[PDB]
Amino acid sequence: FFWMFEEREKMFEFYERVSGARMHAAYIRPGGVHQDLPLGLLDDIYEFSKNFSFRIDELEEMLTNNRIWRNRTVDIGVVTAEDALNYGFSGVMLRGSGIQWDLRKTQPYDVYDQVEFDVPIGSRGDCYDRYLCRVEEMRQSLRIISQCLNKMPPGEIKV
Amino acid sequence: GVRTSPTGEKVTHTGQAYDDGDYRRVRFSDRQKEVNENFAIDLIAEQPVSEVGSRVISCDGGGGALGHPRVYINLDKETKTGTCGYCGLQFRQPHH
Amino acid sequence: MELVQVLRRGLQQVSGHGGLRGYLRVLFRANDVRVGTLVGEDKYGNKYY
Amino acid sequence: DTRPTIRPRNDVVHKQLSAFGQYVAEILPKYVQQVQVSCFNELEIFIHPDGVIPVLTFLRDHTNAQFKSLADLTAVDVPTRQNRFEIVYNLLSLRFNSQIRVKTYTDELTPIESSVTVYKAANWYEREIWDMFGVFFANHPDLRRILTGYGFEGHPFRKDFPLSGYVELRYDDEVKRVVAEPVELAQEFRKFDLNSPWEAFPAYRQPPE
Amino acid sequence: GTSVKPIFSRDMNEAKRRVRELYRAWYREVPNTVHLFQLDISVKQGRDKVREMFMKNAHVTDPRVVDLLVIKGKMELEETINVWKQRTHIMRFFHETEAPRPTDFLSKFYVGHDP
Amino acid sequence: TYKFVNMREPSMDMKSVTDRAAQTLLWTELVRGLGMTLSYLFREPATINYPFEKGPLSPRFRGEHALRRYPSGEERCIACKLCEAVCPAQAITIEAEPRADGSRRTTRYDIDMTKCIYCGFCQEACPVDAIVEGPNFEFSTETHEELLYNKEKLLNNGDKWEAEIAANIQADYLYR
Amino acid sequence: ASATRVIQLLRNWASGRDLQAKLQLRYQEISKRTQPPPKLPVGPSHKLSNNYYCTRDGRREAMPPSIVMSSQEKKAVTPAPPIKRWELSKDQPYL
Amino acid sequence: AGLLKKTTGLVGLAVCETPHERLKILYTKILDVLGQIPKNAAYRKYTEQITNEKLGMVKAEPDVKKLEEQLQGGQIEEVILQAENELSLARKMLRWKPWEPLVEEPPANQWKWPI
Amino acid sequence: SKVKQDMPPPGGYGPIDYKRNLPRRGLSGYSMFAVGIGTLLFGYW
Ligand code: SF4
Ligand code: SF4
Ligand SMILES: [Zn+2]
Repeated sequence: FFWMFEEREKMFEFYERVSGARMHAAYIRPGGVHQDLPLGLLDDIYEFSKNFSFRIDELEEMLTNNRIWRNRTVDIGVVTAEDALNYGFSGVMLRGSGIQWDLRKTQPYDVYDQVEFDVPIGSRGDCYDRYLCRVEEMRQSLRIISQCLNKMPPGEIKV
Repeated sequence: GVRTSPTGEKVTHTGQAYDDGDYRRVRFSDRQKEVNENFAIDLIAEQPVSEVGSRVISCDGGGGALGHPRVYINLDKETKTGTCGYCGLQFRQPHH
Repeated sequence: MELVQVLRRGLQQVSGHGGLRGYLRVLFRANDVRVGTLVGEDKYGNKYY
Repeated sequence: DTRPTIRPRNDVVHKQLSAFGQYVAEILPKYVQQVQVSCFNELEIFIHPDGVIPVLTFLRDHTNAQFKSLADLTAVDVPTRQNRFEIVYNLLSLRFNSQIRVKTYTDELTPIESSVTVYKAANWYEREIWDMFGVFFANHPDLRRILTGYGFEGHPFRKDFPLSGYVELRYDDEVKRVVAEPVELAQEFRKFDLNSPWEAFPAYRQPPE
Repeated sequence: GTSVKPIFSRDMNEAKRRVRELYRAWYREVPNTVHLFQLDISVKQGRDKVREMFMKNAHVTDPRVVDLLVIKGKMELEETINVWKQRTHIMRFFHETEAPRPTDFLSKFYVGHDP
Repeated sequence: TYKFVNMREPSMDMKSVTDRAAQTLLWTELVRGLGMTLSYLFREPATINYPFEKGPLSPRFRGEHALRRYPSGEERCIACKLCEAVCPAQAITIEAEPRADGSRRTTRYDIDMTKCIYCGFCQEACPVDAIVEGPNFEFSTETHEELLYNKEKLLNNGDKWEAEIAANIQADYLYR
Repeated sequence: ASATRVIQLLRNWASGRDLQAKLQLRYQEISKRTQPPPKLPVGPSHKLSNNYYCTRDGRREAMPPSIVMSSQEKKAVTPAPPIKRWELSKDQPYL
Repeated sequence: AGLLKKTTGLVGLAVCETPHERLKILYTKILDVLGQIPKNAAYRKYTEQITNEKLGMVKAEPDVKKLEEQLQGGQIEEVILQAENELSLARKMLRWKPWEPLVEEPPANQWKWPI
Repeated sequence: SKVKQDMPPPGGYGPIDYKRNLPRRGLSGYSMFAVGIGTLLFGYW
């Protein structure tokens, strides 16, 4: 909780530095974002992204291979892949069960298509598979962050 | 300027002042009626009348983009002083 | 030798905070032990470190 | 390019969706009334209420249709039309990834058959409509109120229902409990008069009479 | 136009039947909801509230409307029976904190502008 | 593209089974986490000494609303009521009037802080940068009436947090 | 809120890594908070010529939903061509 | 099939070790059910077309891996699952009978949406 | 003056690790059992 919540506070700092409030940005408006980022924001994002994986794996080692984290969570409440999609389940809930579906790739809104990334696809459809999918989504998120950070073009902020 | 009410309350720049009976004054006992002393009515009057010598004068309120939108007041009427509606500085021809 | 070095620094901060009285006052009132450069002083009486 | 601000136009998806619209119109002429595809490549199918179960099943089961995901289920109250309430079913395909929308109409009283069986996700969505628009659903497994407070009244999303509701609740020491009282605002909602009296879009002008 | 679709009941008689055992359930319920919810309501003054609410919608004559009131009372019955409802909501029918409202025109004129 | 997350099935040689039996019996991953948390124990504690030290902020920070004024001292608000028409929570109320001098200032300008949702829409709506949100967040009050601000209270806020707002605007007007 | 080498080696061995490369802390490497005034760029339609809004409006260039079939030998057509199969992860196919 | 694939990848269904005969029997059954369906119905034409095409390709190519490739339906397990669903659909709307003309027109302007 | 804003450095940015670099540490299971049994045996002696 607390170890990653310090990093969440670091995220809140960026939220504050771009929009003006650490939680409720009101940033992304119709016709593009409200206003440009402050100078130096990209560098701080770069440092945080450098430092984040070394604690993502740190959380993993505490939870992933632990006996009682798995035992309380592994193969409890299976959800069938067929019965998942009829139930209107979405997101990792689908990906945990095993359907290869993700709106970021199949129906790429904005510039998600130009961004290269793999999705974590579940194996047993249980609680533990979904948790691992969330963590692998953390890591692929870091890779996506690197890609967008390296290739931001020059242009206006609103239409 | 801020002046005291007959009861004793400090009148506001809008002219608000609770009257004699005016049961809604218990709010101020054991407290204070917050009034701002820097009255905008008089803090603009003592400013000097600018004597710029041209027919039509631009005014943004100072600070460029930080001021008010640029308005072109007309320094035509000889019997009075033109003023920007936003800020309020009085502009006048230098006695023609 | 960093252990005796940090011991020396811990005994140095007790001298930096105006001796024992100032150090104890700072510890009890501000919950702080370290000493920083005085970057300024306001009119109301607050030291900025 | 020449149009850097205007959104890109994808006519291929438009033609292909129109072809599938003609397909589905021919397959089920009993319930389908009017199919059309929007400019932004989103197809909508206007069906008769009796086709809530059949059409959906055909969209859920058919090999060449293959829609098994209930994205959402919604009602849109509009008091003007004779049957005020209109229900929208949003389906997403997996094998043939795409979004389809089927729309039906009902008034306050005429019930509309509950899907549930075609899409077991509809259930809770279904309840919402009943608890939010008054549209009762025939043989729904449990059509109890879902969202609003206990012992509520009316159906708030009805456009006649006031913004502030009818009754608030607050502590009363005289009875030592939270009690419900008729509405008495401390400051009334100011209803601004937007929608300037000048025509915006000549394309969507209503024909005269 | 005049022809319409029913919900359950075909004619006034069968909807009249449904309200019958709805009142049956409310009667058999009132005492043990007084007991269970620790109500300050009394048994008789519990039953008469049910009777007055049933008499409140006396003017209804359309069948479909009667099915609607009966199914809404059915939802009310489920909400009460399995303790999903709370004591305050049960009291909500009884208007305690609500001050008495005058009825005569003269009192209306004395109070303020209202029809 | 995609990656399978958990298909790494184990082998069954003597070495692998001995290792797994040791890990299950001689608790190892347990000890792994037990030692990681130890590493975090000896680390430098992340903690800011409030109120002696405050959290980092940005010049765009949205906080207490305030009514600024021109360098001449005249209030910038010309009561266009744009901010009232913008506030999604309708927390702003203005009554205007032709002043004794004439400039159309607000007879009443109150912001209901308990209705306000602190969005910064009013300042970006203001065409004279009259209404703004100061960097202050230290106005937690005791009575509900204390939160409901008045025109005089807003003017006092703009006259107390003024060097702050001027400096922040000077460092932010280019972005906006 | 760096430490002693004796503790530095203890935490690294217990954590089984070289954490000095990057700590959860953030030292002087942060971006300066007094950046120079940025000169923001402009958009495409900033020229003073051939910027007629008639050839640039997006809202005005929106037609009503195209009616296909109304109540007033073609083969079988699918809503979309069947979606292909994604590729395995080249980097880490299996975690 | 060589080594039969262990898991299809979707936990909602298992592997069919003999898929070709399953495709054959389900396709033949649904072709029978469409033979029930009257000739004039467009549903019978479209579904008989796609199904006889599918049966032709499945009986032509006997390699399962290429069967999925030219079947563009992923793993053969979800293909026979979809075939069962198609059978079910045809059977279920055999008596729904949608080939008839529209039940009735919508009432006046029930679809125009500028209000 | 030329237009400037928050931009990546011209050399882009340094690589950002995302692969799970969970470390591997520990003796062989045979070694662990052997050392436990040896400590036991010394204790019993
Ligand atoms: S931030 Fe200002 S404009 Fe926005 S809702 Fe709050 S008071 Fe109104
Ligand atoms: S937008 Fe600014 S000038 Fe207009 S009424 Fe509000 S505070 Fe006054
Ligand atoms: Zn001016």
